[PDB]
Amino acid sequence: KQVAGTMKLELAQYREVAAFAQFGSDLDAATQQLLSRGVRLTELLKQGQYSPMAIEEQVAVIYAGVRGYLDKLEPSKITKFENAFLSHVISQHQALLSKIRTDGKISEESDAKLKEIVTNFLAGFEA
Amino acid sequence: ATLKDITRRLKSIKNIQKITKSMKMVAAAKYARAERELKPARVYGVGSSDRGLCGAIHSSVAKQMIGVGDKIRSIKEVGRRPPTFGDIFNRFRSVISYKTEYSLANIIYYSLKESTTSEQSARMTAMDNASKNASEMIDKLTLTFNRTRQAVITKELIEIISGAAAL
Amino acid sequence: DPAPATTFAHLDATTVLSRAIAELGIYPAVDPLDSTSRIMDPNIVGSEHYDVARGVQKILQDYKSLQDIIAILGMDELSEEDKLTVSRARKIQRFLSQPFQVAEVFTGHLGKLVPLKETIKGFQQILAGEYDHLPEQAFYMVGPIEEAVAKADKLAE
Amino acid sequence: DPAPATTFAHLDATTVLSRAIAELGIYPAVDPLDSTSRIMDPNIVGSEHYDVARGVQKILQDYKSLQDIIAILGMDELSEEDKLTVSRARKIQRFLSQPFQVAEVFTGHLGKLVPLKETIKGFQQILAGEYDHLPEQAFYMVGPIEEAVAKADKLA
Repeated sequence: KQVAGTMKLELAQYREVAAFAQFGSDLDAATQQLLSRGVRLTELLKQGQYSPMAIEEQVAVIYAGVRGYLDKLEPSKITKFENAFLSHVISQHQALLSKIRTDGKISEESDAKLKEIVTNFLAGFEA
Repeated sequence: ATLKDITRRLKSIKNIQKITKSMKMVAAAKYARAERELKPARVYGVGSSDRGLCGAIHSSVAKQMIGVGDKIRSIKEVGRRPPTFGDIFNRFRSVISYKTEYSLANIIYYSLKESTTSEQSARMTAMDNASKNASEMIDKLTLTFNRTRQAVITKELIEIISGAAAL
Repeated sequence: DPAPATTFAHLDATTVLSRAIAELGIYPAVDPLDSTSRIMDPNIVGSEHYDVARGVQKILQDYKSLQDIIAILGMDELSEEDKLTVSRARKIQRFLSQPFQVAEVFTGHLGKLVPLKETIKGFQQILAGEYDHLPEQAFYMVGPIEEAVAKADKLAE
Repeated sequence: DPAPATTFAHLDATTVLSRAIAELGIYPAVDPLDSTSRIMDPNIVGSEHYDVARGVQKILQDYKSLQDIIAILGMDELSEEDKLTVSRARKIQRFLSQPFQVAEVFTGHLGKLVPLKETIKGFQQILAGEYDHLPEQAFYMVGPIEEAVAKADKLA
């Protein structure tokens, strides 16, 4: 519920400006941002076949996008990022995924955890 | 004619309307900067470009006519960024209209500051008009589509009715 | 039309031919954005075959989504990577065409048969930018990618 | 289409609920320009009801025309007449919102049923410029124009 509302809004804001993209070089940073955030959430909605996700795996992925951690990441690299990022959180942060389920949401503590997992991961990713 | 033809034409002109409206916006922000930047470089002046789609800017000077603007050589990198001192002309009247060693560089800069102020107004206007035309063409093609939609349904039904009735 | 529409569900692979494409001189007139196969699956054809196929379709879909637009708004008003996809898609469009042995009386060209790995490789290469120097027409009506290179030399002089 | 066409022959008014309007927090989410009425006629509702509605429509129409210039020139480039229309139109938009009695449970806010004469009076006076000095958010989620004043006084 939490992360999905923000995604819905930012995709809707994206849809309005979506045509300013391929025909835009001299855009203001406000609409440059909406486009960037938009193309990136769009990438996070892509999904392989025959591999449905647990709700907490889904929120973890959307978190990365809606919090702006993937804004500087190149669009083509997002699918690779997600797969890898998710493989990581599943392998090493089962308790964090266990928490997001138990808590029913992302607490301040889970938020903090994710912030440091994503940032450091992303840094490693673009190394 | 066909629903398939109308759907395709409608798909294309709906986009064109969105592009030309966004281009109007790009050219609107570039004009306002070039309009306030004109005033100090005007009284100073007593002592085209690469980019098209801006009305008769490029053609008007060519009719009057080494050239500045790549649309002159074809009929570089000028028009894109607002002219500095480091970088026949169109004199800005309003958004809707225009008219076609150191003392040399004074004239170069003045004509350039005048040109992109006239260009960004005319492209803003051209793009405004193209977006409005597209918008009418959309409403018109939508009405055509729905007349054709209704006829296809009715035609198809009458074919069915006539076949059944003849049994 | 009810007849072909009802037929689709009975097939494992569909090749869809288009008059718009044939009108262009592109033969076989296969719509690369309307032809499907059940075995088009990375776990069956391998991820290399799959990734190139999806890459080819993406660039054709992107070029299609620009067609009607730039056709009236100008080619020069494009991003330097947009006009790179437009040139690459136009070349891929052509590299999809092929002289058929059976079609010699229609083409005036000797027929060509292109093995799988060579097809993958060729398109894979055009996607990676490897032939941006080569002209469009070099890719038109040929077999393997080496013939697109040979034809490019022959068109020079 | 035959169905709506036939129906329209019988309609005396339309209430158009807009998803765009709701997203701006305006409830009820009535589109004030898209919604029409056959009896919006001075021969029916009176010249005073009419001219205030037209004035409201005109100003909300005018406000939209300037919204392209808003995103380009910014707000501090408008004329003293045009700055005032933006102000008044924004105040009118918010004064069109209304708390509903039926929605008290969901919101806690007390519901309002505004009489016709207080509705006309209220909007009459925003156009005249009798509340230009008032902050814009004072007219939001309010009943009669007296509650727009009582809300404006309450804010620091």
